[PDB]
Amino acid sequence: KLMFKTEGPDSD
Amino acid sequence: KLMFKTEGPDSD
Amino acid sequence: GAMGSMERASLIQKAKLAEQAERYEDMAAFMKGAVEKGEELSCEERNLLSVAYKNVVGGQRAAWRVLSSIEQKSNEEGSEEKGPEVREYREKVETELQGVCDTVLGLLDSHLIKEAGDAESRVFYLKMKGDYYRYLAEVATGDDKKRIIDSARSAYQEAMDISKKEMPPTNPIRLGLALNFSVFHYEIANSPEEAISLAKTTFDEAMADLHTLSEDSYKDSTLIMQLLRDNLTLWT
Amino acid sequence: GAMGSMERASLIQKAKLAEQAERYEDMAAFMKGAVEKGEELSCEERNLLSVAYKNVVGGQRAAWRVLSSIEQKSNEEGSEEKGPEVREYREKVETELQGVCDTVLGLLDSHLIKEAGDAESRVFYLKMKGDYYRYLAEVATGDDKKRIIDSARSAYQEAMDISKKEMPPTNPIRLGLALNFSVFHYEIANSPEEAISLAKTTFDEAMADLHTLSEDSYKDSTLIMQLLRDNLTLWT
Ligand SMILES: N=C(N)c1cc(-c2ccccc2)c(Nc2cccc(N)c2)s1
Ligand SMILES: N=C(N)c1cc(-c2ccccc2)c(Nc2cccc(N)c2)s1
Ligand SMILES: [Cl-]
Ligand SMILES: [Cl-]
Ligand SMILES: [Mg+2]
Ligand SMILES: [Mg+2]
Ligand SMILES: [Mg+2]
Ligand SMILES: [Mg+2]
Repeated sequence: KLMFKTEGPDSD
Repeated sequence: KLMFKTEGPDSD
Repeated sequence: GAMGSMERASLIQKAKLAEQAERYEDMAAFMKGAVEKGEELSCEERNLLSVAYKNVVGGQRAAWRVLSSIEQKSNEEGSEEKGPEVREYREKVETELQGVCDTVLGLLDSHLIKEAGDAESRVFYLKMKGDYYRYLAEVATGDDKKRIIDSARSAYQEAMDISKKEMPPTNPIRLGLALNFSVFHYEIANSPEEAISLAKTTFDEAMADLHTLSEDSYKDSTLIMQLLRDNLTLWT
Repeated sequence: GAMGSMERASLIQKAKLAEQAERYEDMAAFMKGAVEKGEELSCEERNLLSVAYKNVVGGQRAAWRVLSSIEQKSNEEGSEEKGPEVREYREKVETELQGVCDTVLGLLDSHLIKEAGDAESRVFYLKMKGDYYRYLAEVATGDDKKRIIDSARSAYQEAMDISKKEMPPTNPIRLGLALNFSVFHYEIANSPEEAISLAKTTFDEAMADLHTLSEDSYKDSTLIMQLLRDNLTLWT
């Protein structure tokens, strides 16, 4: 999946 | 610590 | 409470150690323990709570997506019947993810949100509430999907309302909330236009307030502004 | 056995899924379950077992070293007394690491090693036995440290003896064993000369056997040879 930017650790 | 090369996944 | 016998200050100290060791499950358990002491959290303590669970749920979300993708392929036309294992294991991971989300929502409801009166705490926790409902929504397929989505929206909206009244447009919490609510709109609520409008307006209003800030505050705000811009680039 | 009710084949399938999802703790638990079915493991199954636990123990080793380093700093001359937390938490992680090592040694002793008659299985398992004793040795400080070290050496030595009699010098298992035993010598046994001699001789004897191999076998052997070379570069 293209994941969009969300706040904080990009831990996924 | 300088870790030397050991077999398989360098998971540390 | 497995952490019931440890001092609050020791739990916080150990959460910080756990973070340095990249032991996020431990970090989350220590911060859960600290919350359950019943005192309000400081700014730093709120950030430790959020970072810990964000890292835990992040691993589970990434794993879920891998498994979901495999499962979907296994149900294509021409795929060989591999049996129930893919579904079973995606379900196992999904259930653990849902448990983590429920745990966090439980802390927010008992009793972090109701004791939070300052804008910076209350907005932080309501944003978290929206975020963990959003993570539930990502995996929801049942007759509760609509209510989960509406729970995310409701939490995000209350946070937005307070943030607009009580915080300047460059406030990093306010910016981070808008970022996340915009992603909610884009891919959970199937509202890409709303997503784009929110991200644009948020970016533009922060830009016009940057002149008021110190160098350090400027760095903090522009970091999140760049995330808004990154999404807008993908979306337009 | 939490995995006692699941089919062997399903455990193996789920181990493979867990690997794709980077869920190594799950991968290890599934392979533990497969081993406890009591049948011997195939080559692929042995590799899944090893990869899973290697990834689990790797996280714990990296965490232990972070915590150990902090603890050592806290005991320097001029460091402020932070209380027992650093030690307590390093102990917590250490104990979990030791549990994982004991779990693996338990599987090898009950009953993987005693049923392994072929060189490729028996050498694989004895190498693992040496490796997990080595991981115990890395954190050992008590009156058992010498016996742990001797247990690692003994397992490595039996593996080396079989590997030299039964496998060509380019065999990737043989090479990987020599690599690991050389590191054992260098930093567990405080025998850097032995480490260097073993790595050199192993490299040179593999080099002279490469002519016998297919392109694919050549790739497999030269990968591990490069690890020997990497260490020799650091050591000389
Ligand atoms: N990973 C961690 N331990 C933290 C991350 C952040 C952070 C900072 C800026 C923006 C987003 C997150 C913290 N914030 C922090 C620290 C001291 C005091 C105060 N008020 C806030 S702690
Ligand atoms: N991560 C994994 N699932 C595996 C890694 C390796 C591997 C291969 C070469 C060198 C070291 C490890 C496997 N080996 C494998 C596979 C099929 C058949 C046979 N015989 C052996 S499985
Ligand atoms: Cl499962
Ligand atoms: Cl602890
Ligand atoms: Mg489900
Ligand atoms: Mg339009
Ligand atoms: Mg100990
Ligand atoms: Mg010399």
